Amino acid sequence: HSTAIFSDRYKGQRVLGKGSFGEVILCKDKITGQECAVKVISKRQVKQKTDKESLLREVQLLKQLDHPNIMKLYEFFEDKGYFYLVGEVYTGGELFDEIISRKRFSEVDAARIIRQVLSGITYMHKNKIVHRDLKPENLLLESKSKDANIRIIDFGLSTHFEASKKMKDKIGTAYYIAPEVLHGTYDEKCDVWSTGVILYILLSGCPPFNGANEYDILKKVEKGKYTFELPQWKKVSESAKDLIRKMLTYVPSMRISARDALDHEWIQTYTKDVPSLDNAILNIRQFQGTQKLAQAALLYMGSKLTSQDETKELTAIFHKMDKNGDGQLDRAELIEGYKELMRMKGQDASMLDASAVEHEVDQVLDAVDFDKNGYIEYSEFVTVAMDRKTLLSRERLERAFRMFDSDNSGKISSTELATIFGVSDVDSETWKSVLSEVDKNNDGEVDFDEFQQMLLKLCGN
Ligand SMILES: CC(C)(O)Cn1nc(-c2ccc3nc(OC4CC4)ccc3c2)c2c(N)ncnc21
Repeated sequence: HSTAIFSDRYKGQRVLGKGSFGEVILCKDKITGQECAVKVISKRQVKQKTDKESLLREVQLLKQLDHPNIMKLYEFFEDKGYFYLVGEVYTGGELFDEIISRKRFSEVDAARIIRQVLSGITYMHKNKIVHRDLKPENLLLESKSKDANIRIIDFGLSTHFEASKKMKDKIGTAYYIAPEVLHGTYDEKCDVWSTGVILYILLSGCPPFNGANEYDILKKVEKGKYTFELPQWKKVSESAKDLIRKMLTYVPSMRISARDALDHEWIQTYTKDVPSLDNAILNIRQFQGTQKLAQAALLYMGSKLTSQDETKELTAIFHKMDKNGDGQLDRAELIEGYKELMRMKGQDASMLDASAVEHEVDQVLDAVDFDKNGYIEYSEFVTVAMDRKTLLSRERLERAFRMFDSDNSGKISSTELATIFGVSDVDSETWKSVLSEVDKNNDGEVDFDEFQQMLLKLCGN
């Protein structure tokens, strides 16, 4: 029997997004039609921490585990360059994106969410699997239904793969990490700490450990001190504060277990009178919008650098291929050159096999406006393959800007820039410098186009 090839069984439909350790692609079984979400981990870009057999055994165990609040794993594939982890697709998106879209949110809603998280974590810990990187974006809703169950993603991965050091991969990690993880000695209790921070945020909309940039946040976490002095804590039950305290207990051996947290009075009472936590929802909407804009700004700048890189690479490849020196290539040649560009850049999970490349080239060749067959001008192909991506990138940045601009003022204040660039970990003096060069009127605010220009100048343009 043959070692099984991922693309012999699955075809890619669309990219779902970048997650921790790699892109996730919506795929479909070629025989049965079953849709699945495939996390593809690039061996070049993600180092392993364990030996192959340690990884294999963990995969085999994960395939046997089943819990309603844990992502289901079906299959695992490995080739020369990649690991392919095939799991169930969930369509309800990230929890915090659902929450900001409601008018009411109470401790009852929070308790129901936390109970699910604790139930998942408890099961995973019984089986000796630790998350380590638990955060709001690892909490997916199963479907778009109002009542939908939460599915936790990424259990087991941090044990086997090294985290990215790149800030586009790191936004938001610092708030949630347990202090003991920072110093190196940690166990499954780190996941209770993370859950405690999530709960604190659900009930007030502010992180318990906060600060102006990543390192400032880590400094607060490492000291471990936090308060309930914010006004919005006055609407909150004492039993919720007690559970939080126990979850954010500094010494792990004295911190409550996941299982014990399920039996806590707060969970028992509030999942079995209650105002809406309106101020919390407001603060969550603002926190989420700020996080998503910082992320969008990082992705935009990274996409601009990737485009400078790939544009020149792709031109050199076609120039080499163009044996007539006449600037003309056929479809097969554009395909082979676009393939060679993948034979190095292992960024594009969605170009999974030759068929997906064929399709993408054809979108551009269709897109070559009007079509002459045989003599494609490769310089114009490069422009449109890359302008497509550039246009897409600009539109994604803009969506995030608009969502952040909740008053529809059209502008972001310099106070708000400071918050965004802090979260993006862009140097204060450096963005102020680029703001001076763009804002020569001391308006102390920027419109979208001005913001986009600042980003271009912060990535060498
Ligand atoms: C935006 C996104 C990156 O969270 C997208 N995303 N990420 C995942 C996701 C997340 C993690 C996944 N982990 C897997 O295996 C690891 C061994 C456990 C396998 C598939 C995984 C998929 C996901 C999903 N399943 N359904 C829907 N959206 C999903």
